[PDB]
Formats: sequence, structure tokens, C-alpha cells
Amino acid sequence: NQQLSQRLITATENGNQLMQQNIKVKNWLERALQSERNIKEQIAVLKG
Amino acid sequence: SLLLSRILYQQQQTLPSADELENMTNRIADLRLEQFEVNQQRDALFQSD
Repeated sequence: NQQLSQRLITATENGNQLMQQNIKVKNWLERALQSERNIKEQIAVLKG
Repeated sequence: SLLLSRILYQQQQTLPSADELENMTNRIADLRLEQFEVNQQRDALFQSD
């Protein structure tokens, strides 16, 4: 039971770290998607 | 109508001169670039802290 509890605690900590990293990645990815759409629109009209 | 020639001359004299048009399309591109630069600066300054 103690080993199971320790494993669950470690897994929960790893899950929290992974969730934080995933949230940061999602924020960066949304920013990148917006920037890429903006760049495509600009290049559609920023010729020469 | 012979006198219609005079009317057409008057109408042509009434027409404004379009040669005074300023092709500021380059200024429009400059404004677009300035707006993009301002947006970039605001995004860089979005997080005040």
C-alpha cells in the first residue's frame, strides 16, 4: 500500500508538470497559429 | 444640334482636372507597415510586468 501511494504521488506530480508544459505549449501554439495567419494575410497584400 | 457643340464645350469646361490626383498608394503601404510595426510593439509591450 505504501509503494502504491508513493507511485500515485509521483505519477500525480509528473501529470501536473506535464499539464503545465502542455498548457504552455498550447498557448505558444495558439500564438503561432494567429501569427502565421496574420503573416499569410500580410504577404497576400505586402508584395514588393 | 449645332448649339449642342457649345453645350458640350461648356460641360467639358465644367469638368474638373483629374491630373491633380496624388497616387499615394505608396503612402498607403507605408501606413500599413507602420500599423504592423505598432501592433508588433504593442504585442511586445502587452506584458507590462
